Amino acid sequence: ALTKSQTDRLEVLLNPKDEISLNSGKPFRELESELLSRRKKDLQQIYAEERENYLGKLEREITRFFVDRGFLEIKSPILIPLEYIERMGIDNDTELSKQIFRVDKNFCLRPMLAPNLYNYLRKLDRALPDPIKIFEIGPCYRKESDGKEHLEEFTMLGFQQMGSGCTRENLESIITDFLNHLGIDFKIVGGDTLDVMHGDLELSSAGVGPIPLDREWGIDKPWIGAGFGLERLLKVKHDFKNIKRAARSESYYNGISTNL
Amino acid sequence: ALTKSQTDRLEVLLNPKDEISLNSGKPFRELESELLSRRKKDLQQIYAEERENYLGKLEREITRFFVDRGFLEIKSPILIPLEYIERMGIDNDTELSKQIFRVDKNFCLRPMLAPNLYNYLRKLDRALPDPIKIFEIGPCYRKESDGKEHLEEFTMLGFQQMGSGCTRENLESIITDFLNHLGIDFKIVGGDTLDVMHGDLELSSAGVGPIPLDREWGIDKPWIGAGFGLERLLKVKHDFKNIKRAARSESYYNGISTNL
Ligand SMILES: Nc1ncnc2c1ncn2[C@@H]1O[C@H](COP(=O)(O)OP(=O)(O)NP(=O)(O)O)[C@@H](O)[C@H]1O
Ligand SMILES: Nc1ncnc2c1ncn2[C@@H]1O[C@H](COP(=O)(O)OP(=O)(O)NP(=O)(O)O)[C@@H](O)[C@H]1O
Ligand SMILES: N[C@H](Cc1csc2ccccc12)C(=O)O
Ligand SMILES: N[C@H](Cc1csc2ccccc12)C(=O)O
Ligand SMILES: [Mg+2]
Ligand SMILES: [Mg+2]
Ligand SMILES: [Mg+2]
Ligand SMILES: [Mg+2]
Repeated sequence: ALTKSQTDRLEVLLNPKDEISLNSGKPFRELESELLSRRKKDLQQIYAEERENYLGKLEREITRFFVDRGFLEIKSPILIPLEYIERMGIDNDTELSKQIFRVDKNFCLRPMLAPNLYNYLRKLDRALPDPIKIFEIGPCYRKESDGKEHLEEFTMLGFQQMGSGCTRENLESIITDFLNHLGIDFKIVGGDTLDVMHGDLELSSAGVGPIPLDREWGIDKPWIGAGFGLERLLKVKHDFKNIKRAARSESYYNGISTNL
Repeated sequence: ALTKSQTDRLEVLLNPKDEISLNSGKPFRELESELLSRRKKDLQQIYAEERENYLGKLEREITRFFVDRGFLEIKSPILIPLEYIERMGIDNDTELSKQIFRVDKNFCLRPMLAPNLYNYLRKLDRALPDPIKIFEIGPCYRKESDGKEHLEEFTMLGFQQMGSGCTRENLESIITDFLNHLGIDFKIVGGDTLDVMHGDLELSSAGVGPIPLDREWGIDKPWIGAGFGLERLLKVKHDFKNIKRAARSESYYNGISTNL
């Protein structure tokens, strides 16, 4: 009989592709030594042969996809004015107001990319030809209850197109090409809203404008856009049972435990 | 006579390669219209032809340099335990303690990469062959007085090697190959410390261990490493007069004003 604590320890060391039954007769000590050897070899193979981090590599692959498709790569501030949250319509009744990491008196860690993308669309509308296509990838922050699908520090991809061609059909085509390119199974389920699901897991929320909120941001053109969590994409792709395996972490490297 | 406010406005629109004398007889209104046209064309050319952000592209170029050189790419948390700052020896007498962005009661936005790199070196020492070579690129945060060389939100490259080959000569060779690869002029000036200078601007501080601090982090092997600011590298490379031109920003895109 393995104790529940010895099983938690072995499950840290287990990778989805492992073919080992934790319930078989071998003693903890031996099963731990086997898995430690495997995970050490896994890290050695990464270090010898490719050396790229899953989250960095995914960001670079997504970047090439969107640049190639005519979207401008944005890198905007992560620490943003608290006033942006209110101007997004996030009042006390909405659940997100309680999820904000505040910094100082007038700043917060951004929980979303939409504010900065709105500001860029408005400013670039002055210099760039129709349609304006932009995207950003980077850290976002939300206070969350413990969950196998939520991190407090995560990474989001946001893209938005404004002007002509901003139809639901074009939006679904971008999403569909994107996820088939990455090899991620999905279903699209549906101010017009749209969620991109993998089973019960939300990969993305997507939107079609105009919506009344646009006016506060100086936007008055149709638009389409979506936001995706990179760690959720990694979790699906690598079949991780807990999203912590995909996070920025000192505890996991490319889903391999670092506590060996 | 241009007013000092009209000159500030024109200097936002001026790019280093511009050949225009702000002091010549043409009226503000005309000089503004010329520069607006130029900056709009500049943005249009980026959008038509490459579409990559300076900071993202630099991060990807640095990543390839270090991966190719045998360094493992790390992506570790940006929001870190406040206890890491104290354990770095950052007490009240040191100036950095006053520079920390605190979050909640027990967390902060990291002002440096050294804590997470120490933790990774210690853990990986258990699985990887000697020498252990790692690097990370990502956001760091410090409270700063207004300066043409300091941002409160910046991006740092940190690399560290532990075990054999950890000589000052090897460290200077990495730095030298790196900056000659990027095309950035520098001088190295020098527990052994080393600063990499561009004129009066510090591009990097570098170090050779062991040092007594290592013991608190579970490290007991020689090491070499360095930290570089990406926005400072961009500032030098593109001859920006103020580092805000290179930052994560809503006010500049690849050093071009977005307020057109
Ligand atoms: N805490 C989180 N951890 C990881 N990914 C997240 C988190 N919050 C949001 N995301 C991702 O970001 C995308 C866009 O954000 P958003 O639509 O606001 O999320 P959401 O509606 O709060 N999803 P959920 O909390 O799972 O019901 C989501 O579809 C996820 O893929
Ligand atoms: N506020 C900042 N804005 C931009 N880059 C920075 C900032 N602080 C540090 N860096 C960069 O990060 C590198 C390593 O950090 P560190 O050696 O701690 O900086 P530092 O000693 O405080 N430099 P300085 O404040 O200019 O005297 C520096 O050499 C810079 O290239
Ligand atoms: N639910 C949204 C996801 C998103 C990011 S950019 C963007 C542009 C259009 C639609 C959605 C988004 C959010 O919370 O940001
Ligand atoms: N002054 C240092 C720069 C740095 C980052 S990683 C690293 C590893 C070795 C030496 C320096 C560094 C700091 O403040 O972090
Ligand atoms: Mg949520
Ligand atoms: Mg949603
Ligand atoms: Mg300083
Ligand atoms: Mg220094």
